[PDB]
Amino acid sequence: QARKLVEQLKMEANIDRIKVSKAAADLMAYCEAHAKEDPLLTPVPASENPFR
Amino acid sequence: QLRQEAEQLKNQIRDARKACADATLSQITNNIDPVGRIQMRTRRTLRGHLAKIYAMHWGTDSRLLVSASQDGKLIIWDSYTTNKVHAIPLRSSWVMTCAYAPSGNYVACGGLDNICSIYNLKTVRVSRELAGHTGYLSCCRFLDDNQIVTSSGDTTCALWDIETGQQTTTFTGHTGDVMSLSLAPDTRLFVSGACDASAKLWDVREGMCRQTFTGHESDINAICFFPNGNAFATGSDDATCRLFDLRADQELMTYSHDNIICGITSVSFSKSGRLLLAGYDDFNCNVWDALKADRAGVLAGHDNRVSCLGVTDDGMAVATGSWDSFLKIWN
Amino acid sequence: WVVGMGIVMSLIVLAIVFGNVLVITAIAKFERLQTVTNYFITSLACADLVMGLAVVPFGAAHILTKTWTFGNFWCEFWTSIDVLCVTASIETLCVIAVDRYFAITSPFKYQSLLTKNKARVIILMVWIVSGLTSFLPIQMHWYRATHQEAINCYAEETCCDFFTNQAYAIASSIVSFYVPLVIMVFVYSRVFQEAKRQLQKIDKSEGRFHEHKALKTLGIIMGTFTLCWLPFFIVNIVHVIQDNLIRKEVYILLNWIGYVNSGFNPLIYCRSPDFRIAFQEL
Amino acid sequence: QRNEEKAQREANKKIEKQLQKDKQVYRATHRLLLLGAGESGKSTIVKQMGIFETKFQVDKVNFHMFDVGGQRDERRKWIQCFNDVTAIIFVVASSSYNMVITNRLQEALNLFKSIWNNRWLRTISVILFLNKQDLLAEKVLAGKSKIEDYFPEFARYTTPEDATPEEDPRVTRAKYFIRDEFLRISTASGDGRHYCYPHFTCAVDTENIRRVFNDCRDIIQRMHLRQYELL
Ligand SMILES: Nc1nc2c(ncn2[C@@H]2O[C@H](COP(=O)(O)OP(=O)(O)OP(=O)(O)O)[C@@H](O)[C@H]2O)c(=O)[nH]1
Ligand SMILES: CN[C@@H]1CCc2c(ccc(O)c2O)[C@H]1O
Repeated sequence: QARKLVEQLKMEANIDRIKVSKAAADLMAYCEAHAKEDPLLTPVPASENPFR
Repeated sequence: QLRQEAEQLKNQIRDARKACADATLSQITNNIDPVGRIQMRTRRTLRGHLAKIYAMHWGTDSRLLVSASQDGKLIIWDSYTTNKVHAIPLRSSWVMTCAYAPSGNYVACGGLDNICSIYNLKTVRVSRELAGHTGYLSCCRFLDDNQIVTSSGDTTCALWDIETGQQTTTFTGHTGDVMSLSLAPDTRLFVSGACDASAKLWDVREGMCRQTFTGHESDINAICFFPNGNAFATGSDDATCRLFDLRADQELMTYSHDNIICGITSVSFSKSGRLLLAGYDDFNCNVWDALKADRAGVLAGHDNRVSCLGVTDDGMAVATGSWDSFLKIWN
Repeated sequence: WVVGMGIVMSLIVLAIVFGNVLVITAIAKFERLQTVTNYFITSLACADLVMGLAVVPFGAAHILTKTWTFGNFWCEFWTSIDVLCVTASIETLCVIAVDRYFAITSPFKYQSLLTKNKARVIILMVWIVSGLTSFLPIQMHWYRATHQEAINCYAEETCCDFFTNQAYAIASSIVSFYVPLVIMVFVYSRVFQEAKRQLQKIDKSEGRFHEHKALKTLGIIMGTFTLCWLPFFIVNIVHVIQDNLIRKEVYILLNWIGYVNSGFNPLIYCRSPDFRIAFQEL
Repeated sequence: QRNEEKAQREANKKIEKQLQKDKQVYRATHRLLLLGAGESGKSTIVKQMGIFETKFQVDKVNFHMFDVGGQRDERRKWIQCFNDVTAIIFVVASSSYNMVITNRLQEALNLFKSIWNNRWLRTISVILFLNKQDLLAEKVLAGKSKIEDYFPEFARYTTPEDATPEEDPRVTRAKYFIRDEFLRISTASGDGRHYCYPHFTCAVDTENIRRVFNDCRDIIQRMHLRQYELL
């Protein structure tokens, strides 16, 4: 139990971490690129709305 | 000796995360325009359940869905024309989860009997029963037509083989009840939120834990992947939601308000990932902004606690269920 | 004093048509208030609304102007509507009392005893029996009196008064008032007995560590209805048994005091957290 | 097109007709939840009269009881599902004041306090069975073990005047002290929305089903009386 827990923390410690300014920028870029096909943001006309 | 080494390593992990925080997500997205105001109205209301509802899953075709209720029924609906298609009675009246196959051929179920049952829609009779868990089932998701991942109250998750009914692999490491899980878009990794206020990222092929996130303070109730696949969100019963990044291995933003003190039962994202929809214990649902952490809408058409919430694959409608035995479609 | 009298009679019309519409809209708009018990309340509210819309204004105008101008046919139609609305409102209170009696005395079989179809059938039956008592005998001139003053009253077109024979007065009074009174008295006696028995049971087990409400509620429910409707239905028999004892002004005053009861039902049968929340939301 | 539209509406009617028959059975049955302190002898009570379910009918009334044995933990996350039951049945071994297993009665009292003070179980009554009475009587008349050693409040306690013993005063005093230890917690927290019904139970009693029936009848009657503002 104790030996297994020690190995797990060592395994998780040796990974590559990138800075937050890259992850936030990537999230913002994805949202800006795919905001066009978001029917919940921009309402669709009633002609093309199957529920109304 | 061994205990000292574990404490020393926990400091090394924390120290590395501090060096990667150039800035916060809030600072970068200050110049982006606000989403504004969002108003939604109920389009359909589904009736027929005799008791309070626990689970709900949309279909891949974005037209059919399934729901489970405490009275012992598993009704498949038609969201467009509001017509019941199937009604499967259950052996056990205590059901806590349900799922719908990607191909639409099967439906899964489970609950307090520690068993997962698979039904054959296009044949409706019981096709398979999976046993081996020592606690109540909490969630289940379909990898494909012949695989399924389940989480239970014995602090373990498993990957099953429906053809032979055997656990291909088992995932261990949590110290509390596992409450929810969610699959990656490519179906190669998944995350689980447990009762020890921690979330873990697993590997289906290898069967090992890779990263652990411990930002919350109480029981974690819901979890959901960002559409990109490089982030996820969680919801606990301390009235807070948090956004975690896999490549940075740390929390990015928190969504909380001073007038909310009730717990959170379910979370979900939008088609583009800009909006975050979360259900609460105060009988209504709130809509957040993922990049700015501010409220944008309220869905307050239910009379009892909201227990489930889902968004279609094409992102046209949002379905919610509650304890008053009614489903509603919001568009 | 005609100006002052019209002001008061205008306030009675508004009070009846405001609370009763509020009850109907609140039940219809929402979905948590649609139970078996509320159908009887809806029927009672509809009867009270019809009364307050089609009885009080015409009677007030007839009293103030001292002359009926709408002709004989509308006089008789107004009398028929008046009798129908009075009869169909008192009989719903008996239904509510019996519903509570069955709910409390026999709790295991209450769900099987009362259903939506049975409630609808009961309401339709009550309204049919109310209609048979009012329109059928009046419109066929079976209620008419035989003395000379009655003949002159029915002959004149400007005059619209109430004259009736002994048999019709006795039968209508009995059907409209006397059976529901004794039924409700018996029902509420049993309910009070059950309530005090449960109160005694609770005290014995938990007396060391620890009937005003029931008495007050039953007193309100019985007293309002009795004080509103008893003197009129007494003088209804009295004035026909003895011709010269009762005048007409007292008759009208007691009938109007009875009419006033229609404005109190929302204040009695609609005092619950759910109804108050619904009222606040609107 | 038009042909498929009628086909869907035909299958809906068949389903909606079946749900009407099922609603009659659902509303005419009563659900009970059975708990235990760990060694309270609750299985003996059930047998004599994942999840285990039993069905029985008394006086043409249908009852259906649930027993949970597949889950054993100090945290009960699943307890929130049973917020629509008629009553909860709590079984405790009253003859275990000297069993350290810290003793068992203290753990049972803590479990009762936790169950009573719950966010979801705020309108549910409890039928309490104080099991193993003969063992308690024997261990009291033995005189080797004293309750005041483990419960010092027993030093200053007297049998209530409104008591109905059948016997030797010591067992009556012990029984009433033990039941008051539960009645105190029951009365302190409650606000009149739910009560507790304590009973003394042994291994030879055959009248437990009658007690459950009468307690459920009282529960429903009190519910209706409180709803109609008559109590
Ligand atoms: N004298 C007496 N003995 C009892 C009583 N109830 C149980 N026992 C003893 O309990 C023994 C059997 O254990 P059970 O009663 O089945 O205990 P259990 O069912 O495992 O109880 P739980 O683990 O809490 O579910 C019997 O041999 C009895 O001696 C009782 O009411 N009186
Ligand atoms: C003109 N007013 C009428 C006269 C007689 C009468 C009324 C109500 C119910 C009855 O059963 C009656 O017989 C009164 O409303």
